[PDB]
Amino acid sequence: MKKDIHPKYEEITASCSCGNVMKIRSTVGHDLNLDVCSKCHPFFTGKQRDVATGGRVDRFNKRFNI
Amino acid sequence: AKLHDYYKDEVVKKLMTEFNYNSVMQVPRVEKITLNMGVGEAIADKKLLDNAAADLAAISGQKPLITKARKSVAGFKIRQGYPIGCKVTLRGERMWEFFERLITIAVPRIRDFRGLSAKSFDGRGNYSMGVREQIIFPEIDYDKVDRVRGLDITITTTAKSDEEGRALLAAFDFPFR
Amino acid sequence: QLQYTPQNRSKDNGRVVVEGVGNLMHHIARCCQPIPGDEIVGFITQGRGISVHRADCEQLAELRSHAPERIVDAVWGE
Amino acid sequence: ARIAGINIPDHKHAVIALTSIYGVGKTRSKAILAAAGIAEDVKISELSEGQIDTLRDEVAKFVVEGDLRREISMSIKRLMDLGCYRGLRHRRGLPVRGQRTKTNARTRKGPRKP
Amino acid sequence: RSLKKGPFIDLHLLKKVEKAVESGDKKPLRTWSRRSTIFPNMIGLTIAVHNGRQHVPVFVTDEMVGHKLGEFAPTRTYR
RNA sequence: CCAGGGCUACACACGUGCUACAAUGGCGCAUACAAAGAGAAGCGACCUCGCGAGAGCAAGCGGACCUCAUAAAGUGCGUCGUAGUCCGGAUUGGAGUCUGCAACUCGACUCCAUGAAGUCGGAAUCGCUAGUAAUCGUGGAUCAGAAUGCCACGGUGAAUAC
RNA sequence: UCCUCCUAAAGAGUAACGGAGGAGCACGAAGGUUGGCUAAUCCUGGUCGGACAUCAGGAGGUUAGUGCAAUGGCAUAAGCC
RNA sequence: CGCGGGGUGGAGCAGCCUGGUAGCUCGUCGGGCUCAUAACCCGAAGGUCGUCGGUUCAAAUCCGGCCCCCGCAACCA
Repeated sequence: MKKDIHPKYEEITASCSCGNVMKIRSTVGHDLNLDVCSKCHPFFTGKQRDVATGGRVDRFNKRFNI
Repeated sequence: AKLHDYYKDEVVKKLMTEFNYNSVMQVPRVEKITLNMGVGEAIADKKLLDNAAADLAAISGQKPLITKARKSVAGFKIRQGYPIGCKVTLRGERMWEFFERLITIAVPRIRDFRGLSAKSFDGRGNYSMGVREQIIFPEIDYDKVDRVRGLDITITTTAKSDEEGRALLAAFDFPFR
Repeated sequence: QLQYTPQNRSKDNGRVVVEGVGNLMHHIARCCQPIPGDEIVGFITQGRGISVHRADCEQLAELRSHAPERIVDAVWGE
Repeated sequence: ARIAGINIPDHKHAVIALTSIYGVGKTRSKAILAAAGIAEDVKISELSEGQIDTLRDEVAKFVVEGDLRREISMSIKRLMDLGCYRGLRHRRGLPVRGQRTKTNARTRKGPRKP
Repeated sequence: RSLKKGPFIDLHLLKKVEKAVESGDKKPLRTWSRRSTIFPNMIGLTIAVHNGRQHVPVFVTDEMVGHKLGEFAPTRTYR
């Protein structure tokens, strides 16, 4: 890297609310707080949310009872 | 750096037994990660491209290289040797750090995120993807950006097949639908 | 200038009696422009009534390739 | 903060704040803060981060944002693909719940233009 | 969202469809009972709802159950 | 005579009205003050369930006695800070409620969601001189159901007529 | 009047109211130099972005470019920084 | 044949001379005005710039071809 032409690249602490206190470089500002985490993100539980679709007969069985 | 080591360890070995690879060199490996933003709005505002520079710089940590046009086209109302976008061809450990700083946080931060394409590949394994807005990266004030200036990043692979490249990405887990 | 009540003739019905019943909204298929020739085995479209497709023709056959149970025959009435 | 998507303003009473998330009207809002045991009177900034987290902890239940969009948008596609009457209306960008198409209904059919 | 209790359809169409069930695969049905809603055994059938003046086939399939029959029989021919 | 459809169709045009465009305002909270009606396959308390629309229960009342039904603007405090914004409520989805054989075409209402145009309307044009206009709410007929329509009631309440 | 090719008969030259096209300038950098680089056009993927911006890879290979018309030449570049 | 000029909204004309946005007039349509039409008033749309090819990053425009209209010439004879 050439001298003085890049922002103050610097370590910061990614203090997520999920517990993952991953401290890594960046160049943000002071430090950093995140809601989730890559470790805690439902791209691995949002799957189940995606699955359940269709099945008219069933909800129909609710609107039934006879 | 960190997951780079992760690569040096698990990823390497895992792949050696994956694609029943022979020599360690036979393993594909990330090479150069490029960020690009074809702003294309600078044609009317030269003060705007700089804003884009501040963007990548914020996400890259290094001055982005601006891109001049390669050919004039009226359909996009531009001429030869004309500024039109900002890019960043970061490599080495820096690239690695950008990577961890990436997938571990920004990617999960994608609004309306579900998964990610498993399709997109150059025919050589080299990957491509497009972010939709600059805010997904923490360092951006969010509130201070005068405009949503999404972009797209590409990850070069020394992989030859699109497949072997994907497995390399799967090593780092790294989303995907 | 010599240019249809026939658009109301199918409405006059009797042009078809599918699988043992008439009336059924149907129409000519642009592919096998049927006429009271070699039968007709009308396809059942999800909308716009029946798609009479003469009898035996690729499209009439490809619908077999899809979900054929939708397809049924028809005499001609008059 | 960064709640779900980004209903993230401030100096906006928490309830009114959370209304801005897609898929959440005031009803759900109060249902949230109350269930999270907070205070609709508060301004998000003054609200402890140790609470805002409990707000995500709160909003997890109600189907929301992008997921909601995907569901409902899928429900509509479910209809136009269904070929059902209403599906046909959506296909025509005209009023669904039986109205006077002959007059107003301009909302559905788009602004007066032709 | 009507008649909370007793999903509704009628005997003439009901019974007739039942006869169509046990008798296996079936030919088109002549129903004017546009109001009637679809039921389990109605699935896969080629019942024809009488439309504004003449029948139109409604090949009921899975998804098309909760709805009333006429809902698949547009009455107003249009531009 | 019967079923179903149709009178609810929609590229557009006009009349007539409702609701808003907000701060003399929206919103939560507290609370004050009418008239005029209607009602017996009709009004149906209180009570219980339901967030609610309503539902089960069952008094009373064919009537200054019972009910429909606590009027609303207003008043107090609090909040909202001039934003398409806590304005606006259309549109749409989901879930329901009730009537009536029946709610798809094509009913009304509730809830959850959504949250459009609109930031006072070009030319033009109307009503109105008093308890009128303006603004608020109530009832009645029609009616199973089904109004912003209409008919009626009271509250609040001006300006200007040289 | 001047330049490019064809006519022109493989040296030069070579006419017609023969055939086709240009010039009457440009630039202090587009000049000198050392250093460095090399295209076009496409196929694939990629936010806005579409036939056509920018980016990444692949085929390809000078079909590119060369201040301006043609011609010969040009990567050791003369071409691009 | 020769020379010269021109071809743009429904009509008629600018802008083409200087390449990067096609403007004015009448007409048309919508509303208003009036008992009704006109006149008047308010608001709007609308033009592959003859065609074919070419040049350029870009063609109504710059170049050539063709078609059409029109002006001059069409001499000594």
